[PDB]
Amino acid sequence: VYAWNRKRISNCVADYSVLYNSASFSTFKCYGVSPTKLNDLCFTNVYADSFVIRGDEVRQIAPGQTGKIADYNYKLPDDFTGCVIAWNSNNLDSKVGGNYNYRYRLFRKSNLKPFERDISTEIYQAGSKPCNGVEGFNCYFPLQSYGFQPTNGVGYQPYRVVVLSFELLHAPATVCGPKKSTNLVKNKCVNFNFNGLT
Amino acid sequence: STIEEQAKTFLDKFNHEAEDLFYQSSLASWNYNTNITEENVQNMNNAGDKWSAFLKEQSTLAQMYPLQEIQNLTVKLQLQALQQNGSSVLSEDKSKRLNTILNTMSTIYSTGKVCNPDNPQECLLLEPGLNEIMANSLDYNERLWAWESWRSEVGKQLRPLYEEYVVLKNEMARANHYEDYGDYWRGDYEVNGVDGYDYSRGQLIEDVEHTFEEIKPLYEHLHAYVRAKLMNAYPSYISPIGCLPAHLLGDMWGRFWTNLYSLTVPFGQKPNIDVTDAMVDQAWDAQRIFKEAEKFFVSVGLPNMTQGFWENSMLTDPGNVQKAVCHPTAWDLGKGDFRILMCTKVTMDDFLTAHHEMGHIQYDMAYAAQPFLLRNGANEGFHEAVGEIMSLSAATPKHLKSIGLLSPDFQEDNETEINFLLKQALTIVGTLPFTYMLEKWRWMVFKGEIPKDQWMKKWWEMKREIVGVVEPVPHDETYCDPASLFHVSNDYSFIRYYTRTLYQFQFQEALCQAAKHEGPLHKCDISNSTEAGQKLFNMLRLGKSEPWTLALENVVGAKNMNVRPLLNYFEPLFTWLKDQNKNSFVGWSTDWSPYA
Ligand SMILES: *[C@@H]1O[C@H](CO)[C@@H](O)[C@H](O)[C@H]1NC(C)=O
Ligand SMILES: *[C@@H]1O[C@H](CO)[C@@H](O)[C@H](O)[C@H]1NC(C)=O
Ligand SMILES: *[C@@H]1O[C@H](CO)[C@@H](O)[C@H](O)[C@H]1NC(C)=O
Ligand SMILES: *[C@@H]1O[C@H](CO)[C@@H](O)[C@H](O)[C@H]1NC(C)=O
Ligand SMILES: *[C@@H]1O[C@H](CO)[C@@H](O)[C@H](O)[C@H]1NC(C)=O
Ligand SMILES: *[C@@H]1O[C@H](CO)[C@@H](O)[C@H](O)[C@H]1NC(C)=O
Repeated sequence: VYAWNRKRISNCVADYSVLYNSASFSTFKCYGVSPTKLNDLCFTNVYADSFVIRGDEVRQIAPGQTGKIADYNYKLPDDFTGCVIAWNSNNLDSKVGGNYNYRYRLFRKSNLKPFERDISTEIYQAGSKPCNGVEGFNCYFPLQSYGFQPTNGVGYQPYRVVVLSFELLHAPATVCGPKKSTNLVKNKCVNFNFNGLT
Repeated sequence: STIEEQAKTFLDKFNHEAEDLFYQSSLASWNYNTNITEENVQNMNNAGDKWSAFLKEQSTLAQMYPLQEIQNLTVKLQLQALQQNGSSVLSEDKSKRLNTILNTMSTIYSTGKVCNPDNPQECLLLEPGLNEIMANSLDYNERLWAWESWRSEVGKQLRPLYEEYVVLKNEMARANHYEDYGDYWRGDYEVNGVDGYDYSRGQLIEDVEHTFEEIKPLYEHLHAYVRAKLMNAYPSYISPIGCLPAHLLGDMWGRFWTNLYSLTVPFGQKPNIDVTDAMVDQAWDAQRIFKEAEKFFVSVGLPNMTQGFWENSMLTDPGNVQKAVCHPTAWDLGKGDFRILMCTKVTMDDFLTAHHEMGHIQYDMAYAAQPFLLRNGANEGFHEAVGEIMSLSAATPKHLKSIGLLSPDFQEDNETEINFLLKQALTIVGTLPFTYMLEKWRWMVFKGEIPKDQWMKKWWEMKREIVGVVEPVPHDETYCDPASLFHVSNDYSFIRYYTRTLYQFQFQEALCQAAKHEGPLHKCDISNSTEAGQKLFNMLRLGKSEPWTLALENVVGAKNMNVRPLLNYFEPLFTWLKDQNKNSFVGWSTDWSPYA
């Protein structure tokens, strides 16, 4: 979550109905747009942010929220248009020994800006005393590992979160939804709509 | 910048890196309990050592933050909990000696085997070799032999060890700014810094005496009735004017009187409320028992069990190949992982135990929102009390009729209520004088009121005065009679049972008042009442964040422990016992009138 992946999706057709009709997702909360009209609208670019958080921390991925993840790891803007999709990943991301490959930023002096990535590994200074580079007393390392076991509760199990951000810019919109063609009927007086010409 | 922010960040750092280590230690302990293998023992020992070392390092870092510059109650409570030295303040040689003494006492108690002289080819251990003999025999000399032989061997081995133990614990306690080890134990109920809700260590003994003075008439009548029944059972040994013989109480030490129900039954002719046969006829599995308990908890409004609970718990004995501890225990492993380890049989006792342990699980689940170091009960009494209220509610005939285990046409007359209340009194009321006398004796020993050469002369004098139990033969100072019990020998507090017993009936009255029950207290069931569950859950969610006095105000509306709900619960039984004791003499004489 501290080093969340951002993938820019452009120049293709985005089929949102496959995601919406899936029963494999625990959270499919869309902010600023509705899932029904996503398959019709067209957007300039799609930002896909991917990360792993705990079960209890899914609520913090929303505009206006407060927590460790919102303030220090991943910050969402209030004026956000997009969808937050989260699903349980206990099967893959949990091992019997403990999966410690996922880290989160626990302390930072100031809150993150929206859509900011912080990959700094500098020692956090919680006291006036100079840290001097060593992690001793009052000086802690900001990135803390996560513990994932297959026998954990639903509020501690790993959840994969993909946040899709939709923005419209003055450039021509190229990520368009899949328009569905009908069957062609000939030799009758019909209303034709061919490539937007009606 | 400020001290409070530094402490808050440090506490966050502690909770995050302590929850995972606690989960590893708890998981290792679970793996040992469900699978007794040498590698599991080694893993448990390694995890315990890592956990203890981490706690020592965090405590050492924690002490550098002064308490007086923090105003937040939760932060101050966690810092106070972490900054305790424990055994760390003592020297390494004495600490090692204390640890060795505790371990050797544990081995001596656990592996103590005693049998009759002249027949030493095989011997019997305490569990279950001696327990069955104490609970079921009707022979005077056999019980006398078992009691005296076990106390002789265990006391003679443990007396120098106990003499060293009291001195070392007193040294550690005085080094930790306490008057004695008794003050250290009484510090659990100490509340400081809250206006109006403050509770002192000195107040606990006074409150216990004040409650026990009101306990004494009911106990005197019960003792007289039990004495008369034992006189019927044993014609010549028991005296009308004297105390009860020590080896005739139905247990090894006198902790419970539940094994005398057959001998002391008011109405033997009438049937019992045993529901074991109904479960056997309908093929009720242990899974069905836990599902019915879960149905009861969703009925009262509490959250239902997690998927991890059903998947990961061991609710049946595994088999011959795999060894497991048979004692029922609820495990809060951490990170939302809750399990129950019980070798459940088709019995009423296992059903009540399942309700009790699931109550422990519900209590553990409720305070999961709280910080890690505050994830406990407000005191030691509440944690047991919340299980005991479920045990009380599940055992009622109304609950059995509701769930189908009892016939809908069962006649509930006064006689069954009287005998059931007498059994509940023998289990619950009978432990209170023994618990109070043992804790008061231990407090006086730690305080130095009783010198080492005068431990037993006072103790029997206390037992005659309080418990109404006389020694069969006089014991000199070579014996160590208290240390034969499991709790005292392994450095455990014993006042939790007394506090649990009073809190149990206080909570029961509060929930029944919430549930608008209009009859006798013992006939009350807390099922189907959302408001009672909400009132309970308000206290349950707090955990250790708030003082126990405030929690008691939240539930029962009182700022102190009270004795009136227990007397109200047993009031029909109290009137019946008063009627039945007209011919007999209430009270006992401390003299050696029965036997010495
Ligand atoms: C118990 O321990 C034995 C020892 O190897 C092992 O074979 C078995 O799988 C274990 N069972 C469980 C349930 O852990
Ligand atoms: C005390 O600290 C907790 C967490 O550190 C915080 O939620 C709470 O608001 C604080 N209480 C006060 C009175 O500041
Ligand atoms: C713990 O012991 C150390 C030295 O043994 C002492 O300085 C410290 O004050 C003790 N902690 C408390 C809370 O008294
Ligand atoms: C527990 O309760 C939740 C919500 O009431 C429900 O969805 C779930 O199915 C329940 N679990 C069981 C095992 O009954
Ligand atoms: C039970 O009630 C009946 C009817 O009033 C009465 O005769 C009997 O004495 C009562 N028994 C007890 C033990 O109260
Ligand atoms: C409590 O609710 C259950 C579920 O409907 C019901 O079966 C039971 O009879 C109720 N209890 C009483 C005393 O009516």
